[PDB]
Amino acid sequence: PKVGRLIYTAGGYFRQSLSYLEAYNPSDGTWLRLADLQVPRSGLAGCVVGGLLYAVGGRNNSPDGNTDSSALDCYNPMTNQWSPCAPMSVPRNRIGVGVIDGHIYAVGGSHGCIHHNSVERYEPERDEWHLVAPMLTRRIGVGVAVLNRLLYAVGGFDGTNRLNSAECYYPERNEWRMITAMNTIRSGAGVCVLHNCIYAAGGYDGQDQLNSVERYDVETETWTFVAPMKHRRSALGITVHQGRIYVLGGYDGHTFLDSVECYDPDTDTWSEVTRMTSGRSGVGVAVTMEP
Ligand SMILES: Cc1ccc([C@@H](NC(=O)[C@@H](F)c2ccc(Cl)cc2)[C@@H](C)C(=O)O)cc1OCC(C)(C)C#N
Repeated sequence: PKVGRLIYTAGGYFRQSLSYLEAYNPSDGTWLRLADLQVPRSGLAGCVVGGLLYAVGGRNNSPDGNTDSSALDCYNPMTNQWSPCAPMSVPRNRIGVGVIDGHIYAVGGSHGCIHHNSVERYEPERDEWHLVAPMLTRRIGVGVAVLNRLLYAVGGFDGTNRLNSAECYYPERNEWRMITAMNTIRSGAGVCVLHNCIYAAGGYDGQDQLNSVERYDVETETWTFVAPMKHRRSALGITVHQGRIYVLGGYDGHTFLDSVECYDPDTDTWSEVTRMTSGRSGVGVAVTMEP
């Protein structure tokens, strides 16, 4: 842990794709409004490498069109500016991303009616992307997280069925292997890592948005439900900060939520902690130092 670290929410969707970049400070309850993305995007992912925030993929649903994004953009909190980076090989909307040893893995997502099982890896110093082994399953709305330098792709939608399946990427073998399937089918879940487990919170089972939350213990290979969130949500933002899980916004079939809930694993409870400045879903979230 270190002092100064904010939860950054980029992009999102409410009626159309959004360009907002806003940062929450758990220490004081405040929100900062920062530089807008150069292009509005929903269905993107956020991550951090080297103190810099990256916005990856997504789609621009605007009045004039609906364009899937191959973009990678980098925000520097020291300048409050976005800078374009090299684009991915293919547009990826409803993407999932994970960082291993300073490299960004872009996983799955859609391009029109195409559902991608393809995965590619970004090298920041070289500003280059290269394809890695594809997943065993095509997954859009996929949740991705990294634990112990292994990358997990959880749930999603293959174009016909929402999935309870999950798989793991072993970088030294450039190989994907299926792990135990979740107890619940989830597309658009928030996926993150806390302690020695991969959590999957919320999402959509094709009928309902979910409030259940389950975690995969990488040693025992089981999925166990924990306490459910107060509010059902899908297409939520998620991150971990100071040993707690934060879920931001999402859609529950009636409202684009502004609710932010925080999970304490020691008490197995969720608390409501703040509200976003407006309700939105399909955002990209990550933590880095304050600007
Ligand atoms: C980021 C994201 C991930 C997963 C999904 C999945 N749908 C949901 O999760 C619905 F529960 C839902 C329905 C309506 C909304 Cl508005 C949100 C979610 C989608 C793959 C599926 O299984 O069909 C949508 C997503 O983004 C939709 C968008 C851009 C409109 C937003 N946000």
